[PDB]
Amino acid sequence: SDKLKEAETRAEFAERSVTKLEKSIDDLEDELYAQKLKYKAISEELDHALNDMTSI
Amino acid sequence: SDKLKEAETRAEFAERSVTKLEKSIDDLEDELYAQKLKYKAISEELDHALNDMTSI
Amino acid sequence: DFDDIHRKRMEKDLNELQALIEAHFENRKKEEEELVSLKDRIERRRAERAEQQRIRNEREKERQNR
Amino acid sequence: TTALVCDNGSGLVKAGFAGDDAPRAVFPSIVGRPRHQGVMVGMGQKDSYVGDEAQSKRGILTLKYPIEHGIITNWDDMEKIWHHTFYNELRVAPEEHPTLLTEAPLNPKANREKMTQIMFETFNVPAMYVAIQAVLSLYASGRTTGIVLDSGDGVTHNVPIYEGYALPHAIMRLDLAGRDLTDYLMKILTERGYSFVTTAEREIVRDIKEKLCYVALDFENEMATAASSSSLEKSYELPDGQVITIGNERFRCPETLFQPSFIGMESAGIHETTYNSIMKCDIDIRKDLYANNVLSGGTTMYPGIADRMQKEITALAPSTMKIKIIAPPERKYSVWIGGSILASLSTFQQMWISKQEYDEAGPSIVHRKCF
Amino acid sequence: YLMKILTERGYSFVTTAEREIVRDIKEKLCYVALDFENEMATAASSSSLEKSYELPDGQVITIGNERFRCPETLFQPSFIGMESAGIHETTYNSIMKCDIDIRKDLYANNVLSGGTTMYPGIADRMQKEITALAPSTMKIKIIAPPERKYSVWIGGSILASLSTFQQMWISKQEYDEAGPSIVHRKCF
Ligand SMILES: Nc1ncnc2c1ncn2[C@@H]1O[C@H](COP(=O)(O)OP(=O)(O)O)[C@@H](O)[C@H]1O
Ligand SMILES: [Mg+2]
Repeated sequence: SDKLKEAETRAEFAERSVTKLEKSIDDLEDELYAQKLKYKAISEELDHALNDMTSI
Repeated sequence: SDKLKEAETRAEFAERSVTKLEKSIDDLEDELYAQKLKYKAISEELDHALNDMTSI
Repeated sequence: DFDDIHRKRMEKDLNELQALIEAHFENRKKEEEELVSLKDRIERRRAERAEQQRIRNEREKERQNR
Repeated sequence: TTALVCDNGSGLVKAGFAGDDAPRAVFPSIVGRPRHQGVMVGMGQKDSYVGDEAQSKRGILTLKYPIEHGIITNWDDMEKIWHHTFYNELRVAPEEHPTLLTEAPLNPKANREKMTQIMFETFNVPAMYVAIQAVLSLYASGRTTGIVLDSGDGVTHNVPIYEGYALPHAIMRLDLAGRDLTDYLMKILTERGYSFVTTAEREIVRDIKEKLCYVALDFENEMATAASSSSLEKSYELPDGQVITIGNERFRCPETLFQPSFIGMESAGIHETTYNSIMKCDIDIRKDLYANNVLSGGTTMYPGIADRMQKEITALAPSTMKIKIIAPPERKYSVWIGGSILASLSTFQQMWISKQEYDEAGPSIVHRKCF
Repeated sequence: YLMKILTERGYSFVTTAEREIVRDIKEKLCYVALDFENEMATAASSSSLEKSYELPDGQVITIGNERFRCPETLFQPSFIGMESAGIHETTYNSIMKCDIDIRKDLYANNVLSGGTTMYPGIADRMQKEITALAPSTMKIKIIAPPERKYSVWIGGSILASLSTFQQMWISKQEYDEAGPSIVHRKCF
């Protein structure tokens, strides 16, 4: 019984850790992807600016 | 016996998974920071350009 | 006619340029340096988390190894 | 009170209160019913998404424009678009605001009469007035003469005006516009392997056309250069990945404007219908029209068109006249800015078609003195 | 298939009652490998994978590389002779049949359900496979709730508890008027 209680508690703690880590990963992923899209957009508008310079 | 075997086994899987998750988290965060720093270097390139544009 | 072209053109010919330059300067100042500093801070915290994870993993592997 | 300067257009509805610089709400004019079945219950699924809402759910809709070439082909959808524009994008009830619609030249009468009948019966406005889309674009430039080429998305028309006196016998209306360029681009993209068929993917091809295409200064030299080097191939990322590379399709899509034989149309390009429109005018106002050629409308926003057109007209015109092409940076909203200016005038305040006048003469009042 | 590959070590289960024992073995021991060839190489050199299990009468058995070979059939249906592609590629094919503008949302909201998706380590193998197949820009996310087994029934309870749904039932008088073929009609 003692071993069972300790094991179950350790398991539950680790499980909740797992869930929270997943949520953190998701949020950081969303922010990083938004930054990535921002970077692609800035580079593309930069190139458009370069081509505008080429025009004039 | 069945219960505690199950619990310890799934807990070990949890520990290995969560450690893999932590490696994933660190790699993602560091890559995010590197990309963000590249972006800020680009922003300061643009800010030097804006200081030139202070010509207007 | 053709006398409002001055009052609708010359205005933004300077005010718009100056205001957009101001906006770019303030946005760059607010954004880039703070983002790089915050990313460095988060990196340091991440390294500390890595050290804590290594210590805990090693001590648990030491005890549990049977 | 303030007047509502609506501008139906064909492709983008632009509206806003009179007296401002830019339209308050600009959104595509598409009404798309859902086409699949739908299994989630209580999701709150409507029967028709209009305006900018149907450009976000376009994956499961069948978008269909209610205005084909200037004329309106589906009156129920157009009524829905107007209702949306008044109530949700401006949030002003029409019972307390005059309206100033715009209409292309040489359009069928029944279209205009039905438009005024709707505005007076359904929305019940106090007074509405219909104006030709080119005179407004001439207002916005601050001129009083000049020949304006208003190449919209539905129809391209070329109205010459001198000293405020329009020349009704010299209006050259051509039905090539942005939509035909979108279809031709969608048709020549198939030469590399990319097939766009669905009415939703027409929007993607339109975005490609807007962001990448440009008008070549000299067509043959560009065709020769794009066939040897690879400095032109610009890539573009679809809404799901799988980037595509556009080669000499870049300047071949908008070249259709100057050679309408590409899409099988017989008529001459926009570079030669302007010269023909000038030559129909009297011999003493041709210099002023040459010097004050005005561009407007969305489709004239291609990078490098104000030079190609000037080169072509200079080739056609006599060598002594000076050819100047006015291309303001606010080209897209030029018609609406002109509409705002016209609605803000005090001299114009008595030209509205008051409701009691409509009650006495019926919808045919629009063709009468109140034009 | 597990009952068929267990015979390679000497354990023969034939009776329809022993299929239940093989099912219990599959539930308690099998797991989906993240990379198949590396696991096949590791299990053939070391012995860190061999997990033992006690039959309903004693005589413990030791499962070697049968652990991750049984559920691998999902991603390579050629093992049991089926022609079709695995569950990692029929999802991508099902996405590609959809319209071009809703593929990003489907990529980001891939949902797993049903009992058989409870193998330890499947939500990572499937994500790796789809990320290999899909374009590099899209984000691939696999929703694997812990209550996977009863997901269908929980959803059924939610649907039956809705007020908007209360008039969609096939009332008995309607069946009496149109016969059993009423189900294909508007009341789906
Ligand atoms: N920046 C741009 N570059 C090239 N083409 C454009 C651009 N913006 C709009 N267009 C084209 O012009 C059309 C919009 O024209 P618009 O002036 O709104 O028509 P309308 O006269 O009906 O308002 C779009 O369909 C698009 O094809
Ligand atoms: Mg227009």
